[PDB]
Amino acid sequence: SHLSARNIATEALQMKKLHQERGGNPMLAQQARRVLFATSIAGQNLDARSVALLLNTAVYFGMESDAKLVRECIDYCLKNDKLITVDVLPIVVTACATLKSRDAREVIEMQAQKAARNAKFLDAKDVTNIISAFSKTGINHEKLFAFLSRRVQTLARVGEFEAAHLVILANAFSRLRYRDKFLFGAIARRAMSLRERVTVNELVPLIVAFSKIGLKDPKLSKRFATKAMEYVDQMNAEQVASMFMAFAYFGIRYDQLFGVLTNRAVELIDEFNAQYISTTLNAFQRIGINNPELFDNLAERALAVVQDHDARDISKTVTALAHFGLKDEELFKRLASHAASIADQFDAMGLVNTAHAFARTNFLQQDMAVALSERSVYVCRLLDAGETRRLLWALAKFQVRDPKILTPVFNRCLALHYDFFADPTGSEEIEEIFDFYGPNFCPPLYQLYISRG
Amino acid sequence: TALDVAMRVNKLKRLHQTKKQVELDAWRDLNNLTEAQINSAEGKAVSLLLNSWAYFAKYWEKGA
Amino acid sequence: PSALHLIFERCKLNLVEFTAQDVYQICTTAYNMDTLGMLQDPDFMRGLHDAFRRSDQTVISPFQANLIADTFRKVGINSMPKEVSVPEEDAISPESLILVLRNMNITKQRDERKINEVLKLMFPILDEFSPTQLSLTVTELARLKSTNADFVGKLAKRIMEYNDDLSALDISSAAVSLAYCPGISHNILYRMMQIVEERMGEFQPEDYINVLHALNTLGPKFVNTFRKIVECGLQHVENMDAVTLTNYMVCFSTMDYKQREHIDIYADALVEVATDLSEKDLVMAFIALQRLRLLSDTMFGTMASCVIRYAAKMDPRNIAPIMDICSTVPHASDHLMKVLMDRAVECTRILTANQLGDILDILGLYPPAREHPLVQLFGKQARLRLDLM
Amino acid sequence: KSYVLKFLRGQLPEDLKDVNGALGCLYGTLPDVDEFGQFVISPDVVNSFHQFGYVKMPIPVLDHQQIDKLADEVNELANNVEHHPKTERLYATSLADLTGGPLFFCQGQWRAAWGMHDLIYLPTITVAASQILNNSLVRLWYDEVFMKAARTGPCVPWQQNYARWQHTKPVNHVTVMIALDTMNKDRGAPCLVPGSHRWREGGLLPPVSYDPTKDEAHQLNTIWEIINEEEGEMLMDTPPVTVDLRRGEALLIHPLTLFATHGNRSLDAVRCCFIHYMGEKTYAVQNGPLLPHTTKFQADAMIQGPFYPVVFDPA
Amino acid sequence: QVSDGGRNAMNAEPTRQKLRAMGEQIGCRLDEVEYPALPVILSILDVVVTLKIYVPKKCLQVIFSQANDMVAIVMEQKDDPITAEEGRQLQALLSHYGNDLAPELSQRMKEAFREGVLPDEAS
Amino acid sequence: LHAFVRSPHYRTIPSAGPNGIVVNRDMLVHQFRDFYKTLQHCSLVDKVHLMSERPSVEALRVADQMVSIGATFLEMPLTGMEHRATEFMESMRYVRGAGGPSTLASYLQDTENCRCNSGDVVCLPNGIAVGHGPRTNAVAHTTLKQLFEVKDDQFSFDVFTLEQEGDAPPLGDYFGFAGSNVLLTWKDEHGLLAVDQYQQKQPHTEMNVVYLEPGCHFLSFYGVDHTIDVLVQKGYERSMDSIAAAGLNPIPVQWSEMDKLGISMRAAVLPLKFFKANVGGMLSRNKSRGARWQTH
RNA sequence: UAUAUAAUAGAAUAAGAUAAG
RNA sequence: UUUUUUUUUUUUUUUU
Repeated sequence: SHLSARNIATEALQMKKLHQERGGNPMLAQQARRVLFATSIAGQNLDARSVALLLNTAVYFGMESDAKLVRECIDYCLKNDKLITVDVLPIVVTACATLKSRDAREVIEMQAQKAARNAKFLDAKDVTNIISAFSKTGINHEKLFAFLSRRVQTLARVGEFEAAHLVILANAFSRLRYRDKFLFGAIARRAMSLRERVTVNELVPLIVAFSKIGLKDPKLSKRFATKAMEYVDQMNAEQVASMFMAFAYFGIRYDQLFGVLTNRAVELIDEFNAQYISTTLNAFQRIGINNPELFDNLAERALAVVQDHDARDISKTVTALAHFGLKDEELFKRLASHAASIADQFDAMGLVNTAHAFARTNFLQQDMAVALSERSVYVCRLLDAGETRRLLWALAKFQVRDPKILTPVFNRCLALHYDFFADPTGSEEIEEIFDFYGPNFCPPLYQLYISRG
Repeated sequence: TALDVAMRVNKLKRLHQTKKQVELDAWRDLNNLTEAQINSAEGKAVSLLLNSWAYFAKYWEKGA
Repeated sequence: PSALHLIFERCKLNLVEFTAQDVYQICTTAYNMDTLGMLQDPDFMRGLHDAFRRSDQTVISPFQANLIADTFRKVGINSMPKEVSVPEEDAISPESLILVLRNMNITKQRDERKINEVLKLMFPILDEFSPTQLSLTVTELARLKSTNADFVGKLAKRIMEYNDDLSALDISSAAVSLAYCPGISHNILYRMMQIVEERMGEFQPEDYINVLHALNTLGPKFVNTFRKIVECGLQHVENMDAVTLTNYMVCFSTMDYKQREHIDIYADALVEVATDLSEKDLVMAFIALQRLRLLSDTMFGTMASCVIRYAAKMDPRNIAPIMDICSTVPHASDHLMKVLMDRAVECTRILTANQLGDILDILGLYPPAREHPLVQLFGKQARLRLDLM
Repeated sequence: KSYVLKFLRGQLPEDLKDVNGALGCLYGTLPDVDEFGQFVISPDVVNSFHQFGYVKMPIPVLDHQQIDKLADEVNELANNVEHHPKTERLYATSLADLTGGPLFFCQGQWRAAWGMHDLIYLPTITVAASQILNNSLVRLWYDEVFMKAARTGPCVPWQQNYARWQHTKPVNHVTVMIALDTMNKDRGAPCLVPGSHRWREGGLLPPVSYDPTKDEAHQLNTIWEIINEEEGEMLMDTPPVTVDLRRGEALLIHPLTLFATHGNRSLDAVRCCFIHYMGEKTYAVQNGPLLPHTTKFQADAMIQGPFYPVVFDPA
Repeated sequence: QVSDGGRNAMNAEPTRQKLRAMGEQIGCRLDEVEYPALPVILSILDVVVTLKIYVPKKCLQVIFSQANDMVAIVMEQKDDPITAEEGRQLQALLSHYGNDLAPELSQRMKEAFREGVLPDEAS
Repeated sequence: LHAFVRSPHYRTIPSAGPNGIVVNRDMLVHQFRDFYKTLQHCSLVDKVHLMSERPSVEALRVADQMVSIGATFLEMPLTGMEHRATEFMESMRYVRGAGGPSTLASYLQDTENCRCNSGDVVCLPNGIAVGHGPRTNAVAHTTLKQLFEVKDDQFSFDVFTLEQEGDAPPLGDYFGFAGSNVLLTWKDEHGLLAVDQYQQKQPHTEMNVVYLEPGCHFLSFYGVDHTIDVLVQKGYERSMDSIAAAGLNPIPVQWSEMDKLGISMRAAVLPLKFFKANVGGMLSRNKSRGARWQTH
């Protein structure tokens, strides 16, 4: 299909929308990738809108910073800085979020300065899009965030935002770790002033964001709990697990809401997937509520479906089961045998959590232990002293005694010896570690350990 | 020494701008080019030779 | 062709030292004569492009580099001429920064940092500019869509100072370029329009076109100059080009000219020769005639007949205006309307959200569109496009 | 599975090996399982390969635009001012010391680049490679790219491919060379012995000592030093042959054929790609991984996994 | 930071007075300083006027003399960034305080605005 | 058509009005919210721009900065508003950000002793009317006559001087135009005097005149674009019936707290017309007006 | 008596969960 | 539902 570059960017944006919020059809992604592979804007002149759309659609579909189209778009964004108005700013920022080159950093910083300068002349759409775009880049421009929060408060004092805008705003301001109680109070007031215009689908994400941001005020949680209790009947498994997680994050011991939520969850036990079960178990671990019938139902369902268990799901499930105490025999075997197959997907801390959960329950399988131990050499660099201690104790309980695996863990322990030997807890854990490995395996850590510091 | 023959054929093209020993000429001249002369030609000689070849093939009967 | 084959082989293997001028000559003879299979052979063109990319393009004009890039792009090789740097301290001359701007404009690759740098090296040496150099740099800055209005205002003041040393074309180009600048002051614009109307008896049709564009951009705040040019051009109305008559119509619509006596003369002159208009000019004439309330029984028929020969291959952005004009007017336009609906049915794939919405809106109350097959196709396309609306 | 954020639902995995098949880039997509019959090589080509140990395919395997894309990707791989993303995804690169040199070599590129990933699954070369290995399964082992300097590109000395592939048990391999540029004796065309693939009944000549501080003459003349008298008698009748390759030309090479690459004395860089295909029933020799940071095999375990994907399966 | 309808709205008026007194403490010592750029002068004068702080005529004379000497660079040298709006604000301040303070400055600003030396904020 | 309004600073709202009438801050912000909603719902303003709060109560009077005469955005002199210079610059920044004019015409800031006040300028068919009085001396009138008065045929733009007493509000408060040839005034001495004066100035044109309750602030978006809505204060219901009988659409608006603070509905908004700068002799897209396919 | 020139523009449009200090 | 915003800041004493 031969088309102009603008006529290609339009269909590219449409394809991105259809693949994003209308089911992830692989054929659409493949067609878009093939179309964008041969697309170039070297000669033709385009608006900033078309170039921004092309860059965003290319970056969304997996194109890294080494491609020709991405390089041309970034060059255009670097040269013609004054043509990237507020309308086409969030698109460029969102596109550059994933890219971590030098040009991407420069473009992001320039757009941040532009947004912080013009933060008082925007509208609801522009402010919402700008804050949502700057949420994804991980930038830490606190002055810009303060300016945008002030503009949000002034613009919402006159009832401008609505349900979708409030959800996006809360998610963006919670992901950036901006604990402004006044801003979230204004967002909550605008939500409650939207009577019956905040549906369940627009109510659950708001509660999740308000839980994640970590607000000190406990009076706000009560209204969310009551409104959720009113809306329980109209929910699938996704939102049930979502509010389990959210009200675990709040940390307030509610009774009627938890009972009705458990009733609805056991009602929909035939629709739960691996991620929902893991989220529910993790939420119950965080809140401390012990519900053994629900745990039995979730364990049975997790036994029913095991292929869907991702590394995060496996880690959360085993950690919750080990902490609670309840544990199955064949479910653990299936989970360990599956994690052996996908041991190359565990993260820096998920691997430690899974290994320590399996070690703490006295469940040792050779295949899983070998896979996790061999994998525990590309992740020792990204480990805190507590996580390193947990992984070392798991290895000691696993009886690995392999220098190629042990020496990076001991290098990490030595490089973090102060936070390793001064942990308020874990003294008995380190004692057992050193009892297993003996004094001659690693001299310097022994010398430090017989000095208590 | 491809530049000398290139300039000679350029002069022949100039004369033809305003057929025996005209189109027949610059055909032996261009085929005169040996392997060494072609392999020791700068950019200017190559460009002039290509221009002359294009014009001659335009006004030659069947070949190029 | 043993010698020709050897030359082609040596060019393909990148064993020939090519200068920029030699590559330019080869490109010219390949694009003009093409008796040999130069453009058809991919390997030879790839080798020539590799030689041109690594060459020194400072020894060729921006037009020559643009032609080389165009020739390379005509075959598939994505080529782009090099960006020239700002001249060093010794080479800072009024004739070199203008060259930088000209190359930036011609090659269609503009850097705003370079524009700022050459605008900050021009102020101290701004006293060394020739009268024509100011009129050149004003248009060069205008064509780059620069937002610096103070520099253009200073340039315009200097251009006013050297009034007697400039031709009519330079004055008209300076006026239109000044009008295109958004942030320029209004006193300067008034002075420039006074200057234009004082030297207005020497204008060629190109200068008329430039002045009309400047007036249309400026708006109804400059009615007196438009009145003067309307009164002057009344002699030339019969012997006048069609494009400038269309521009007269556009200016008449913009200024809300209440003197409806000359409007009839100009509109009749336009409708006499409306057969010699392209897509955009014909569409603009239609819009201007509608907004002036001039669509009569007969001139509408002639303009519709002129549109018929263009309606088959109209751009998707030129379908809604004609539909709106037909909708507002109470005359007979069934044939043109059907042709436009067929063209829209053809173009439904590439129509954007706004154009599709406008096309659907104009045909909302049209009776013949009820049974036309565009309804289902447009409904499905609108459902697909609903994310972008 | 887990929950993927909305703006990350189209991203490709970090390791491109995680993609089960081939992306839509370059050629459209792999044909149907019963539509692979149009890429069969002629029996005369098979006989020529079995007699000489090498053969060039009758037609170029890639159109010109695909060649430009591949050359651009090779250029971006060798970037120095801004290092390529997914650089740590390669087995080895010439820029590990961040300096570089006249010759740039990159291994394991297929895990860190589009297009190059699709080049592995090309039916035109995979079907021919399968036909070479007695019409059996083919598994990609690894690929590399060489890019020579503008005017001082060095010449690779005489070499046998299997001299380094000692971890694979049987002699079941094939090499495909794709020329992204036009090559010549002065620009980097490969020069190889017409019959060295059947010397010593399949044995390997000892490693050749070369001085990296001198010209090409001794580099190309070490072959006499490394051979014996009888091999010299065989070589005298049939001298080594340099094959000139154009854009997209593919060259099938036996793992035991002695081949070298001339240096670059042209006015710009030259790029070439090597892809090494095994066959089925190819086994390991020793414990541990064959390539850096790969799956650890047993003593005689058959070679398989995600690092060595199956690219063509008859029946 | 004082509210006219807050907890101590009745006590808000004295507080302002107190602040005003402190403002006058800086107001009388406004001749010793050396202004580097016009925006500093504009900010100080705007703060004084908005809060209705009392400033002696001598301090105003010194301030406007320094402002005149500062603006006696941008227009006659013309080699080198005072925007037009800043000049308008300065003219308004001078008119509010009286043109007898700096008779030169009023005519200089008027001729500058007629000439158009001061650029716009958009530029 | 873009309307610019400024959000009221909650903390600095005065406890009592200028005369001594107490006000409610919460009711004030509630009425401002309702006013913003009913201004968005006007169906004629393309976009409503909200300005950030400023630590002053008189900064709510955003209409004391500019008058739109014909096609010019004239700037009022800075004579008694020396504390509002920065406010005016910020408002101009807001206007620039919305695609409006780069700057304003300074035809009045340079004229000597030209003391003028907005609201005294009221639009009318092909002209304006200015109110001679305490806040607008004769020099402003003669400058306006010089700049805008035209007495030519088919191009006449005539400006009328309407003398008013020394205890009258701005002419725009109690005198205005609406709909197709509709006039609105208060039923007091000022309204009758202004109506009679304009009748004398334009005798051959017959106009519909509507009388309203005194002290009833209204707002009609009169201009080239035909409109029917007329915002009117909620408390008075006789004026609503009078407006409805004339054939116009009245919209009640709660405006008690501003009345206690002395700010009118006319002085709280700044209507402006922005036209796209067409380049290359092109015409932009207008709004859908009229009924399509009258004859099918 | 010389080997060579290259400039016309149009579109207003919002997706939404990272095991934190 | 009533808490907050508007500088050219440049003065940290290590041998890393």
